[PDB]
Amino acid sequence: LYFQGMPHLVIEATANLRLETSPGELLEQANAALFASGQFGEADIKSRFVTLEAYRQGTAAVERAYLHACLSILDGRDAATRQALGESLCEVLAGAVAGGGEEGVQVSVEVREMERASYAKRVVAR
Amino acid sequence: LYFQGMPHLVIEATANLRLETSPGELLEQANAALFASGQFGEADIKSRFVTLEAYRQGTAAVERAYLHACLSILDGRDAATRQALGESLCEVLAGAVAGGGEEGVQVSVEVREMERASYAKRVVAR
Amino acid sequence: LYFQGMPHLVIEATANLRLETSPGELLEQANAALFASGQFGEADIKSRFVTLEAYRQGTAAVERAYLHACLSILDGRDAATRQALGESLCEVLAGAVAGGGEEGVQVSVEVREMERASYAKRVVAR
Ligand code: NA
Ligand code: NA
Repeated sequence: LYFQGMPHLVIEATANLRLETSPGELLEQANAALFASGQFGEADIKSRFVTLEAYRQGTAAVERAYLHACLSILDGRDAATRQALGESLCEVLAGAVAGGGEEGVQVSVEVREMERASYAKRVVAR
Repeated sequence: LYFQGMPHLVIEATANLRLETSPGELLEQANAALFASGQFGEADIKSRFVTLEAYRQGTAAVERAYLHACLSILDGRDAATRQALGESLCEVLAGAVAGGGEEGVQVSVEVREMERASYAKRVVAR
Repeated sequence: LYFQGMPHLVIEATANLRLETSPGELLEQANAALFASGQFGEADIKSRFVTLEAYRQGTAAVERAYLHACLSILDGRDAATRQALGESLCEVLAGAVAGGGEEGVQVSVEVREMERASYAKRVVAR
């Protein structure tokens, strides 16, 4: 069996962030966005949403919220590919933000590469 | 005291994943496998396991579970070294899976590199 | 409107680690140290603290605690800059350790780089 076994997507949200969707819906939407790229197998996109309970942004005594994602793909794609993927996620994430804290909400997406030569993967059958 | 201060190993398991071992036992087996490589000081191998409470694999309405590790080592080793480390961990992780969701469980391991020139470390004495 | 949208700082502490102050206060100290570098916008420094409940260090049956941070900045800075940033954080972290386990506490800091060409960012207005 040949399978990509990636991408891995980790979405971190401060506990005070308010979204327009449930976390499940956000994960669904992020995964649909990634699948729509045509670069990934449907069952290979593996995403998680992590609530941050202990966070600080800057030094000011200002209530703030933030939302960050890190998309990890296999090495080898070109710059334009990586940039497009990050932008497609950022659109999904930014669109899901209802609000949080007492000012605007920073949304960021990193796209990073995993060394495919050393990436190990298996499926453990049911 | 000269010490490596690494590697760092992070294991992530979806909340629906059943294992044959406790998380702590799985960490012990992973650390044993890493120490058996002969590449690391005994006290320098630092591992942690996290359960992902909010996750989604793909878009299909199929219950799925997955297990992932990210091993971080200092830069400067060759490709063969990195590949071998990842394979060793992948065998441990795959061995630990009992089952989850309604189909097979994808297991993956990334081996990544940390810039040793900027890596800061200290031992705060007892 | 123009904003850095980073750095991102993740601090991980074993559950048995005793700190001189709370996790919130440690995050404040870390953010203050990063801001004092003169390299970052005040609102762009985004930090979070995780307590690790399932952790193992080495293979020996000895109680041990550890503390690790990963600072992620945009690619492009020189070696001396990355090293200085890591050292500044390492000082803060090391100074926060009261104790933990039955021997010294390993403290470490990785400084890693995100690809700026693919890094996507937005502020969702209030
Ligand atoms: Na991981
Ligand atoms: Na985190």
